[PDB]
Amino acid sequence: SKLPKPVQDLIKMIFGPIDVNYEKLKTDIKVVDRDSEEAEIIRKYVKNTHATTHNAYDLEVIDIFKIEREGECQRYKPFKQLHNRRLLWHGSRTTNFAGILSQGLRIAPPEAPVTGYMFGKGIYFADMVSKSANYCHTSQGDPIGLILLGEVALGNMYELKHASHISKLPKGKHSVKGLGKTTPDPSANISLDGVDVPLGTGISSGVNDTSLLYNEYIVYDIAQVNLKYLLKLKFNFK
Ligand SMILES: NC(=O)c1cccc([C@@H]2O[C@H](COP(=O)(O)OP(=O)(O)OC[C@H]3O[C@@H](n4cnc5c(N)ncnc54)[C@H](O)[C@@H]3O)[C@@H](O)[C@H]2O)c1
Ligand SMILES: Nc1ncnc2c1ncn2[C@@H]1O[C@H](COP(=O)(O)OP(=O)(O)OC[C@H]2O[C@@H](O)[C@H](O)[C@@H]2O)[C@@H](O)[C@H]1O
Repeated sequence: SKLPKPVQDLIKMIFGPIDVNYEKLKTDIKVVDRDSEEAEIIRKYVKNTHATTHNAYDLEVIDIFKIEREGECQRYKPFKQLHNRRLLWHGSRTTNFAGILSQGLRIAPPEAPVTGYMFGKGIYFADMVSKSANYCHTSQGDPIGLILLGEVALGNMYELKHASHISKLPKGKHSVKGLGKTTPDPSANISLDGVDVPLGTGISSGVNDTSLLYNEYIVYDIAQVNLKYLLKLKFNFK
């Protein structure tokens, strides 16, 4: 394999031939350097947004991966122009990343239960690492988890305080944002490339009348997601 050792781990991690399996992902997986601009931001994002609720463990960033799904740059071209784009977390089970890298992040299928969603069927993201990380489903005897950072064309956010069984958006709206109580400090954000990164520490949002602890982000068109990084986390339980 003409690949770094960290990558080959990632290959075996998902599946279960290496280079045959790498093509099946249809994704260019480069390892980001630990002493770089990206890494110093990405690992700071993970440090700051580790929330007070989710103290059952502390995180440790093992390997970062710059990812580039095939054809995803061209599919995202319309939404590239749209304003308000954030780099947001999306945790998932390690089993699923085979399908995700190959087919992208997709909407939950027509059959799946519609009762068990906050803001209808869409694609969920968080500005807190600890909220998304929960959906890696790492256990004591399986404490290594994969988490996505994605460029998400939010656009005009329909900012709600309480779950709503949405189908169609208001006109002009492109995303839905669930307003949470505790938020990454807005005035401590930075811009990596043409993207907002909400890497502030957790503070009160000033939003009184909402049920959500943390913010969440939903998009209903699968072309509004551009995957950027695919971290490898270590859950250090207490
Ligand atoms: N999971 C999060 O990062 C997350 C972020 C913020 C907030 C939340 C909160 O969790 C609630 C549930 O969200 P859940 O992640 O289960 O998403 P849901 O829509 O129910 O389930 C679909 C799953 O299918 C995965 N997938 C997508 N494409 C593919 C593919 N090609 N191959 C294989 N798997 C694929 C996708 O990643 C997700 O795990 C939600 O209501 C919300 O309150 C989660
Ligand atoms: N009225 C609601 N309808 C549907 N889903 C809801 C509702 N209120 C909350 N949820 C969902 O429950 C979760 C709560 O979101 P946050 O307030 O940000 O809290 P979270 O970070 O997810 O941690 C609390 C979560 O873990 C457990 O304690 C508990 O099961 C709870 O869902 C999210 O998945 C959110 O979409």
